[PDB]
Amino acid sequence: AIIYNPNKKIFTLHTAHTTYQMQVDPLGYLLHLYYGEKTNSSMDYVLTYADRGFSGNPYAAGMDRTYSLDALPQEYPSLGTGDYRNIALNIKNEKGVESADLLFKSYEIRNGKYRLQGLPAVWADEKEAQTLEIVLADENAQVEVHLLYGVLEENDVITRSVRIKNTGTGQITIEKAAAACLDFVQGEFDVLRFYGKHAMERNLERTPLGHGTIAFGSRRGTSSHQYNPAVILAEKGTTETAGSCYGMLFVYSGNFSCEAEKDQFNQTRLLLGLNEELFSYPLASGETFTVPEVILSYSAEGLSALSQQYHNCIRNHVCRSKYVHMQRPVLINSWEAAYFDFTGDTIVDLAKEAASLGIDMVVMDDGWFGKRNDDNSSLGDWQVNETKLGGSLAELITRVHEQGMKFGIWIEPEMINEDSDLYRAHPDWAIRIQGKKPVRSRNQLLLDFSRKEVRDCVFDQICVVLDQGKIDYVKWDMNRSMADVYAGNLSYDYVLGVYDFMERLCSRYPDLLLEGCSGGGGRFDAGMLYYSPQIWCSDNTDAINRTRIQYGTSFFYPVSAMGAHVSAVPNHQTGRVTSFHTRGVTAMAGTFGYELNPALLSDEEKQQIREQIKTYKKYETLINEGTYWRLSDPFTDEIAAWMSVSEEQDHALVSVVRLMAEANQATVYVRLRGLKPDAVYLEEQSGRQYSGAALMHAGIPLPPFTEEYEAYQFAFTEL
Amino acid sequence: AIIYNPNKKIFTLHTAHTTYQMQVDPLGYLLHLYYGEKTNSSMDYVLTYADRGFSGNPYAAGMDRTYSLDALPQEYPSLGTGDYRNIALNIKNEKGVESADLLFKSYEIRNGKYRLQGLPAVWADEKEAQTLEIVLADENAQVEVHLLYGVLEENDVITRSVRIKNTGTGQITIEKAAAACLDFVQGEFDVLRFYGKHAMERNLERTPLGHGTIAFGSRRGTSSHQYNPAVILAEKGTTETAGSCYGMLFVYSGNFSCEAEKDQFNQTRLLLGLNEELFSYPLASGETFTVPEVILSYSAEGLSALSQQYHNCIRNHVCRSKYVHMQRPVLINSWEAAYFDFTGDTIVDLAKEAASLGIDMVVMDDGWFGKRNDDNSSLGDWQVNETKLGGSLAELITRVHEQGMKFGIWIEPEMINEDSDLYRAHPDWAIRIQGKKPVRSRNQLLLDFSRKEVRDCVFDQICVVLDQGKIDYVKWDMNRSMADVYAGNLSYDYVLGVYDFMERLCSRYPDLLLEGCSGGGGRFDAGMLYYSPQIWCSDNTDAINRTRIQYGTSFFYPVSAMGAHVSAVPNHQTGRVTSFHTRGVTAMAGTFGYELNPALLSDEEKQQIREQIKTYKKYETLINEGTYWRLSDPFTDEIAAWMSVSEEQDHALVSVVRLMAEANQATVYVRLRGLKPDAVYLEEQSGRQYSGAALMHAGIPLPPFTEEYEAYQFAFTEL
Ligand SMILES: OC[C@H]1O[C@H](O)[C@H](O)[C@@H](O)[C@H]1O
Ligand SMILES: OC[C@H]1O[C@H](O)[C@H](O)[C@@H](O)[C@H]1O
Ligand code: NA
Ligand code: NA
Ligand code: NA
Ligand code: NA
Ligand code: NA
Ligand code: NA
Ligand code: NA
Ligand code: NA
Ligand code: NA
Ligand code: NA
Ligand code: NA
Ligand code: NA
Ligand code: NA
Ligand code: NA
Ligand code: NA
Ligand code: NA
Ligand code: NA
Ligand code: NA
Ligand code: NA
Ligand code: NA
Ligand code: NA
Ligand code: NA
Ligand code: NA
Ligand code: NA
Ligand code: NA
Ligand code: NA
Ligand code: NA
Ligand code: NA
Ligand code: NA
Ligand code: NA
Ligand code: NA
Ligand code: NA
Ligand code: NA
Ligand code: NA
Ligand code: NA
Ligand code: NA
Ligand code: NA
Ligand code: NA
Ligand code: NA
Ligand code: NA
Ligand code: NA
Ligand code: NA
Ligand code: NA
Ligand code: NA
Ligand code: NA
Ligand code: NA
Ligand code: NA
Ligand code: NA
Ligand code: NA
Ligand code: NA
Ligand code: NA
Ligand code: NA
Ligand code: NA
Ligand code: NA
Repeated sequence: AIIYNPNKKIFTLHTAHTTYQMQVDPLGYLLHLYYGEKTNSSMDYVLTYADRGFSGNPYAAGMDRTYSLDALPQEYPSLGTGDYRNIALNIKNEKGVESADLLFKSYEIRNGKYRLQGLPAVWADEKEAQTLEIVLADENAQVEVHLLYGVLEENDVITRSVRIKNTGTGQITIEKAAAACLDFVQGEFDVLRFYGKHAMERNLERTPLGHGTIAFGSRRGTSSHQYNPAVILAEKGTTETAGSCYGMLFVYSGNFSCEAEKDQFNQTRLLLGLNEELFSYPLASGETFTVPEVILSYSAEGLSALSQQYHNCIRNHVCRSKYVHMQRPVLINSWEAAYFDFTGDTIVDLAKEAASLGIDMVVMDDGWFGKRNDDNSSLGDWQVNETKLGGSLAELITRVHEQGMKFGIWIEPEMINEDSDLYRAHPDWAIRIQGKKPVRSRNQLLLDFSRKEVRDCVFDQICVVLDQGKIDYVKWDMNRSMADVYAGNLSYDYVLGVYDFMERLCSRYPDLLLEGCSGGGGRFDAGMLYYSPQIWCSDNTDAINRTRIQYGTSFFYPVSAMGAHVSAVPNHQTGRVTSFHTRGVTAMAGTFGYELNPALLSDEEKQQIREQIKTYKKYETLINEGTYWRLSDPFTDEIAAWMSVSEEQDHALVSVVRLMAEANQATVYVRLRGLKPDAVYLEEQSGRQYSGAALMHAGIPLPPFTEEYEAYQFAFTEL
Repeated sequence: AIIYNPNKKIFTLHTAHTTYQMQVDPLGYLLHLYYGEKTNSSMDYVLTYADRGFSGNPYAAGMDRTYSLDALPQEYPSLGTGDYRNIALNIKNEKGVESADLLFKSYEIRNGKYRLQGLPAVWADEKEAQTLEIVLADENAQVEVHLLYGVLEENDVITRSVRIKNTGTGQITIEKAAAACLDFVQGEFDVLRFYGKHAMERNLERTPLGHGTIAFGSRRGTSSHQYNPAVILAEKGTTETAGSCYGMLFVYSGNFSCEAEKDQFNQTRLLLGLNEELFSYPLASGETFTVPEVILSYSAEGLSALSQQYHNCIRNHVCRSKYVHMQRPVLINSWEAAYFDFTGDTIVDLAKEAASLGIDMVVMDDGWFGKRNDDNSSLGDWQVNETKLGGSLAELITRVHEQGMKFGIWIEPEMINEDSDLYRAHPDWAIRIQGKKPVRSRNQLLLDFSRKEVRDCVFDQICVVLDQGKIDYVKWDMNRSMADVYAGNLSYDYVLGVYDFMERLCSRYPDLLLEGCSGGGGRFDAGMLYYSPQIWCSDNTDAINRTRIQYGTSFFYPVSAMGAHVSAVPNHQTGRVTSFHTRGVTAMAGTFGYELNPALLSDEEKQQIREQIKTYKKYETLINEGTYWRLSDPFTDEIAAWMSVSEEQDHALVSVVRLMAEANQATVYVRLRGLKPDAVYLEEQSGRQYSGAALMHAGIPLPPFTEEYEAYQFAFTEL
């Protein structure tokens, strides 16, 4: 629900269990009053006013020294109001002045959920959602700012976006534009962020917010491996199952900044949106710019509920693929199996092997195009290497279909190698600075996807390939960060180009299962999930490390989105050995699939594949649609444990991987969550029965281990 | 409810929201299965068995090395089973052997709540409570042990006691006897205990339980100022409003020991009961010994709920006084007002002063008897000093009644000074060791209250005094710890003597308001609360320190039990100055009352007394009967804040004392608890209205302070 009280100038947003409230003050500033547990109260009483030294006053406050935007909580604070905190908006006007001082002009409440020009965004119908659009303006900056709030009641989600219009005659530049700001007048908080590196993404870092700013971001042209565009502000003491916590998730696959600051008056400001760095976005007279969306949510009941709200929102209101609600073929991918050393016959052999085991699809990964026999050539030359494939792609696809298997293929359309026909013809299509030799990364360069002619060339090549036969699946990868950034519009316009190509591709090929990739999880974000219902979670396929990566990814993203494959050992990234069974349990917390040559496996491991596939298919709906619960913290605990529970709470699958081993082992219990306390549950394999209450308070004892890194799955059914 | 499953040999105790379960194993040992959230399951599945090095086996386990009482969880573990952990029971038999190895014999389930011979205990009716009595025995020790479990469903309380019988022909000695043991097979915990000193009792200490034991106790002959006989075992992460926590409270005013231990297998054992030190209790053939009671409770919802369960249990099932459910006269006490320097005329002047202000009662404190003109003589000489009083006690009482005032008096019956007629007549009545000069403390000695003839002498003297007139109130004090302990029965038998005298006194004078005292809160325990509905909480009457003492005392004990008086400044214990208003707010979190000479006060402060009394009387029922909530931690926070809420949640009184002051003050909010989220509440003085949800999530901003240590009261009424 969205309500306006014209007398108090208060806007109230209600979801099923939360309330967000704002107010236009007597000077026209849009103040933030409240976000938290549902309330019908007017929360304007929380605002207080004192003469605070060096916190100065709008001219319009006259002699009232107690009124300062350096103290007051705001929906969209800006540089140019006298506020000295981190701010959401900076405009440099047609005369060179960095100032924006925004006052209320108008509003509208609409049924349904706004969409964003050229960008992914949460979607819903007119019954499920309402939109509030508030217009603010600065007559001196000659800017008009449209704040968009989307309210999805059942999901306990509030979205925010911004449109900025130049209302003057001269060009302005947008120098900083956040999507969302939460201003807290009170509270002690921790900041949870998800950091990492290539092949080890999304480690949880949780620290108290001390005085000053905790900040993180990306200027890589991508959402990045290093810091995901996501933040949780947890009240001190909040756990998985209790206490207040607030999320912000950026629906965007490019650059971002997140800032959390505890100020001089013990107030907290949280910002998420575009990066200020390499962002100086020109806006001509009468033109509008759109800031990408942030999804906000609140839980009074701990982190697990917060995550569940995000999982539901992403599956049902971000991902557009039919595969959200359909079985997804179990695939085998050629990359760790063969790298570049394959032929068409190799690929068909992989199909034959995989068909005998119950695998549904073979994905031919990198190495099929140009003269791509290593990673030093041929990006941009999306012509099939028929010498290597021993014939045409059409014929290969048919040979694979004759084995009863679907076919998938890898592409990397944003990129170019110097050693390519495309680069010899069009070296100026690479992103570069004139006269400067560019950074190389994996011995490749980015194509300038801000340019239509560049995108069209590559799009046409990709269409020729995909039109050769029935291709069920595409893995779209992106293997380096952006450098040599030549202008202040490029980071943003590049990503608009990517999304345009991706929308064109999905529209032309609407039955395709698109898996996003960027050296693993380098663009693991809700912007990508709007197009691809799964993303390759990491190039690290070590089961033990995957427990941490998958744990971290689960704070915002649903299991169904996490690409996860059983790979060979010793693992190719870590050198560690794990049992086949543990690799299976871990990879079932995601898309499942295989990425190895099964011909090298023992008969016993081949039979394990058969049984794994039967297990995954049996529990696929539960894993993908069920309510997810983290049952341990793999950074600190003896085990990595998680579970999925059906909507009706009548079925659950519990997964456990042991992380530590010593002699004379203590008994380890796994405590379950999300069950009905008074219901009785049957554990399948053992045939023992337990109450929900028992399973949640005492849990179940794990069988004693006899080897390292053992794993378990337990299935419970309500009697 | 109490259930026995004869086939599984499981006993289940259910309260409204909790379940406690135990089992007799195939060897006859009484194992502890579970205590926590309510469940109908059989929790025997949590038991596990492994061959654990150096954890040995009952002979009766045969060749099964996996069965060890050094590992298994037990209701009442003992020295002599092969268990090497801290234990509950040690018996030294008629041959000198320290061993007890207890096996199940029989049980009974009875309606109602057991009572204890010569001791205070929780009481209830046959509809409110059930009792389980389990009999165990060791044929070699020739001991029979009766475990008593009391179940008070609505209160979520389980009580435990023990009776130990010598079934052999020779004398045995009881060397250790706990009342309660909780064995956890799993969990990470913190231990909360309440430590202090004279004039600064019951500071909260909360630490993680590391490997080894956290222990505390008293061998002072008293429950003590230094460590209260109370413990909370909180699961890691538990707060005031969420998470599992377990309490044990000893209903006993003598010596005790508490031990919490995390063992070699990461299990936790919690024990509470009698101290092993100075305890070697002889039991002749056929005789029975009774261990004092422990009150256990569990909360799944944090520490505040746990405390509320104790408050309810103590007010409605421990305190026997009519004054639990009646107005208690507002008193003025002569001690800080006059110390020993008073006459009968002084006392009447104090009555006249106090009557003009709305005070109901004058208490003549120490100094009225013998030649007690300082604290160096006359304990034991309970004859009225008619020279000092200018006439008889009867006449004084009448003169006070003529001023419209009730009369109270102080006694200290357990004690004797060398300079007394009693000591010159009966020096052997003091506790002492023959041939050894005794410890002196406040220049006095303890009387041997284990001896009937000693108790009878003093009891008769006290009766003569109390029979002189209408005495509405007695303060029974006790001003030193026990030393020179001459035998292993003395600590326990002394306390039996105290309780016998106290029961005799309360039975003879059933309309008396008895306030317990021991240099303040030196015996602030539920054993005393069975007799006295209030106890002088501390000799520290500094308002700021009282915020900490009262906070700590509230973890187990109700506000109504805490003696608290407005005293003069500079404070006599700390030298600190506080405003009269802050002293009033702080002292209203308890019995209220005054302890100063009002003749020295300004007219403005006298008017404050008038208004304070009106305020206290207006809110007396709410403060004494309402649900109590700690709203801050005075060890860490800016404020000491608390509130009381009516049963129907339609009325609340919120109290705040500021603890810290700086310039350019930040706005401090007090967040309320225990209200109905959707109800609308009117704040009285301001006339503003708020939802419960608003008051609990955002709270209310405190008015800015202009002086140090300011205090506030806010009253809320449901509209
Ligand atoms: O070069 C191919 C290789 O590229 C990236 O590393 C991907 O994340 C891998 O899965 C694989 O597709
Ligand atoms: O000597 C009298 C004195 O004794 C103890 O200190 C009490 O706690 C005081 O309140 C007072 O009664
Ligand atoms: Na302000
Ligand atoms: Na300013
Ligand atoms: Na200024
Ligand atoms: Na500030
Ligand atoms: Na603010
Ligand atoms: Na604003
Ligand atoms: Na601002
Ligand atoms: Na910028
Ligand atoms: Na805000
Ligand atoms: Na990776
Ligand atoms: Na990351
Ligand atoms: Na900081
Ligand atoms: Na960066
Ligand atoms: Na980054
Ligand atoms: Na990331
Ligand atoms: Na600061
Ligand atoms: Na804050
Ligand atoms: Na930001
Ligand atoms: Na990158
Ligand atoms: Na963009
Ligand atoms: Na991606
Ligand atoms: Na990615
Ligand atoms: Na990412
Ligand atoms: Na995202
Ligand atoms: Na699994
Ligand atoms: Na995996
Ligand atoms: Na987990
Ligand atoms: Na055991
Ligand atoms: Na043993
Ligand atoms: Na042994
Ligand atoms: Na042990
Ligand atoms: Na145990
Ligand atoms: Na036992
Ligand atoms: Na034992
Ligand atoms: Na002993
Ligand atoms: Na126990
Ligand atoms: Na004291
Ligand atoms: Na204490
Ligand atoms: Na310890
Ligand atoms: Na002691
Ligand atoms: Na002590
Ligand atoms: Na104490
Ligand atoms: Na240990
Ligand atoms: Na434990
Ligand atoms: Na003990
Ligand atoms: Na003592
Ligand atoms: Na006793
Ligand atoms: Na007492
Ligand atoms: Na006491
Ligand atoms: Na005590
Ligand atoms: Na007690
Ligand atoms: Na008060
Ligand atoms: Na007080
Ligand atoms: Na408090």
